[PDB]
Amino acid sequence: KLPAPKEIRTILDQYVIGQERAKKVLAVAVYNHYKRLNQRDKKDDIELGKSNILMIGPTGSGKTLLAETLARLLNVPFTIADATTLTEAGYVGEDVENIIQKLLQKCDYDVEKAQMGIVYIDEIDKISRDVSGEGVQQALLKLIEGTVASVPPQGGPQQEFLQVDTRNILFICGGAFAGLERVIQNRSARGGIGFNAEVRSQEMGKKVGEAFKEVEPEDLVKFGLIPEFVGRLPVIATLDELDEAALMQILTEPKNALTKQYAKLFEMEGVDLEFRPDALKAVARKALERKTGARGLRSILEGILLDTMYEIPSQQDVSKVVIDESVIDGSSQPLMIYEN
Amino acid sequence: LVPMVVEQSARGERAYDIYSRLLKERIIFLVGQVEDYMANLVVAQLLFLEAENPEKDIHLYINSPGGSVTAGMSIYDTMQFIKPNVSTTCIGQACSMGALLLAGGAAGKRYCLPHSRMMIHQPLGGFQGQASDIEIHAKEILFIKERLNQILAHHTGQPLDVIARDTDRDRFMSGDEAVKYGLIDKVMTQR
Amino acid sequence: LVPMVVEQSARGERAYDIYSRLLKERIIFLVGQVEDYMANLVVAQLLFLEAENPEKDIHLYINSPGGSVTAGMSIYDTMQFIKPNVSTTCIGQACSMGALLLAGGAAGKRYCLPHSRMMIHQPLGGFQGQASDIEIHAKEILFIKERLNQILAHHTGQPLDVIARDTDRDRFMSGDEAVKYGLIDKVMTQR
Amino acid sequence: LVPMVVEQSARGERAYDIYSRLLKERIIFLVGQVEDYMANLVVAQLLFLEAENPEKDIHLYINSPGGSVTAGMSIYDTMQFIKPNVSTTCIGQACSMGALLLAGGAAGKRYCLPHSRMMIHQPLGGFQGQASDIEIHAKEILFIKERLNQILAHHTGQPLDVIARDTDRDRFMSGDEAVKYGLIDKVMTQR
Ligand SMILES: Nc1ncnc2c1ncn2[C@@H]1O[C@H](COP(=O)(O)OP(=O)(O)O)[C@@H](O)[C@H]1O
Ligand SMILES: [Mg+2]
Repeated sequence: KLPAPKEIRTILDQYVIGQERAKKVLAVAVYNHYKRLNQRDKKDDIELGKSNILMIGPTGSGKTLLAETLARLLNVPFTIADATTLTEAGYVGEDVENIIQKLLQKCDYDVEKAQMGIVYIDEIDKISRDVSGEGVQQALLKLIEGTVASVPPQGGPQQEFLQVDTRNILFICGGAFAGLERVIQNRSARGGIGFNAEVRSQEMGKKVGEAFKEVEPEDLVKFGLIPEFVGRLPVIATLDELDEAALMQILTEPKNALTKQYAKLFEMEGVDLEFRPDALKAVARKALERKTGARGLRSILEGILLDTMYEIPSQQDVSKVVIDESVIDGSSQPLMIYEN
Repeated sequence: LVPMVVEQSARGERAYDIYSRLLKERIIFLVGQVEDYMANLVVAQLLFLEAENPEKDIHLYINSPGGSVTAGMSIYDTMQFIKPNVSTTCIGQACSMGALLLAGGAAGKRYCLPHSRMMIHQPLGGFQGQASDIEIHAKEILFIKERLNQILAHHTGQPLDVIARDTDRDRFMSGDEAVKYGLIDKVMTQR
Repeated sequence: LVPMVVEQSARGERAYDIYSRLLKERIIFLVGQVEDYMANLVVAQLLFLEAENPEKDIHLYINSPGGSVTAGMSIYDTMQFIKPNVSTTCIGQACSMGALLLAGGAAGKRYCLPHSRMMIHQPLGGFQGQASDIEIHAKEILFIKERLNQILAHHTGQPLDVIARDTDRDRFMSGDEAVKYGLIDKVMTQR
Repeated sequence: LVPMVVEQSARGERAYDIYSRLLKERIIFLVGQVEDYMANLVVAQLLFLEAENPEKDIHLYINSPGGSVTAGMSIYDTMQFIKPNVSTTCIGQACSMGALLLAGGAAGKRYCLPHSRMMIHQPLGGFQGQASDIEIHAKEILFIKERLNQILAHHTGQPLDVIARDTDRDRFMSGDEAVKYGLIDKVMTQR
């Protein structure tokens, strides 16, 4: 109950590796949000307005993880609804109502739980700029600020529809705004081309290191988002790119680190899973070029472990499997101590 | 033919010409003989970029063999009149009217390439008429010559007498020689 | 007439001229005599592609009978300044200035077709005036000649004395001959 | 004036010129004297079609009285380098470069209309200068003459001694005569 922002930060830090800026923002944000649901006394202090957050980070930065991990600290219904599916009324496509509908399915159709729920609408950037654009934004505007639910009944007339007010729920929004770096580059040192220009470092996961630190509402409006929409979300969180230095600190440090999980499965048979410092770094580089980041580690690792994971059980007396940098690439095979 | 490029902005995909795309990044191209028509386009570009952001710097590439003195003066006076600093990066060659604009850039923002050549010579003029008319025009061109020498002395910092002697005849200066002379501040080699 | 082409991208269909479509692939074409106007386009194109992907290589096809030395220097100096590797694939012919750009490509990325002729000749200059002007304009055309000889010796690796001897008269070199000379890295025949 | 054409694709209606519409079907047109600018368009078209479909054949229609040798070689070398088989169809005249590009098509894909006329002559050249320069250029034009004869022999199968004998003077060959000679494979009469 109402854990201190610092405690939340430490718990979230267990998995997240290097999101301090957003960590604090997200921590304080939820902390005060639930204090409003808690501070319901009648002392002329119910007027308090919620403040929705707008998480902007390159794909795979850790946005979803923060939302999901934080949901567990709350121990209440949480959901993630994509923004692409939603389309303005009058044309085929998901209706804004549906967001509440699916959200309530996780809540078990409990009004108290609904009001104390958190949303993580993703890919908000997609709906930028007659249909699938401003229309969706206009509809969403009312929904995020204030609206009554119309969720039809489950299982089993038209009056059966249930209602709940969308003025308590914290509607967090996560989006990978492709091109925002150029908008923020126009703020100062607009030069992209020329000898004395700010030409991008590279076309790898180094580009957006701290490019969103200087994100202002004006840029988001220029991006295409409605001015009103940008106003609705006052807080704007920023995430890093999870580059090679991050990926090296994310393959063993996290409590859920792939190496740890893989080691657990290997430990059962009796093989002491081992990794070399350079070996782990090698995987990071391979994931960055592949552009799969976080999601590329598992696959990459499975391509380097599964091979010997089908052998190890049939082999006996195995004591260790040393994974060398060479093994990561397609040159060598996992070194294994066949006997003791 | 001028190639076409696509910005691919968040708003939507728009087609810009190679020159306009660079113009968006505060880059103005000065190519060919200087004349009233081309020079006014540079003036218009500078004024347009001024309103967008008077604080941000404007880049101006100069590769020209010279031309009209009056046309060039409008560019020089416009660069100083506007608030933002107009950086200059000489590519190729730089003749008398060309080098008077390169030296008119903000201090510390004047550059040139390794194989660039900068030349400075007396103003060229011509006229046909009576003796009285010749005497009038002769004084005007002579007066104009003094102003150009003073401009170079102000930016370069060299004595006015030295500028006159060097400008008496054609003098070619390389990137290294220009830095010592004061025409520029740095010679770009690699990124 | 220049035929149009459609990319048929996922975002939608856009019409690009035959030259603009290839520009998206980091390809630049140098055709005709070298001059300030055409050379400036190559400069803008090279710089523009640097921002999109400063790591991906660039392919510069050269088919030109030569031209302005100053215009060519802006291209060579620009290719070396930028970070991306600028590949060269000589198609047709490559005269004195064209050969210099072909030799200025990145190491191991210089190519030429089988029936390609690469000629090297001294810089061409013309000037009229008094003896003092002739003496002044003679050192410039002689100093430039030294810079071009050093550039070829640097990329080709041959000693400076050999470059001066060969550049004295027109020397036509085929694909195979140019490889031994160091002007190029490989002669491509079939994919 | 070039007329407009509507494709009326399933996705929607599009407007393409008569030449661009045919380019979609892997067809390239060679009209007029061969020169660097028009030849560069053909090269660009050949490469673009290669990326779209490197397996589908390409049809190159040739109607030209000849032109620059260098420009023609850039096309010939490009046709052989790419993977797709570049067909060739004479539509009435090929004097010097048209027959080299008509005979440089994939085997079994060289056609000619019923009343087309094909000629072959040695490359004409013009140059002036000192005796030493003339001797250098004379060797170059003699080397080119040999390389061109070798190309015809390879594609036609005739011995080099016959090609050189037939190229000394202008030799006109009809559609039927060309098939026996080896310049083409089939004469298209009706569909
Ligand atoms: N620092 C991290 N530690 C562990 N897992 C991470 C980290 N960053 C990202 N991930 C993984 O990446 C996946 C993608 O989620 P996220 O990066 O939040 O946004 P997106 O889903 O848009 O890529 C998550 O399932 C998560 O497990
Ligand atoms: Mg995720």
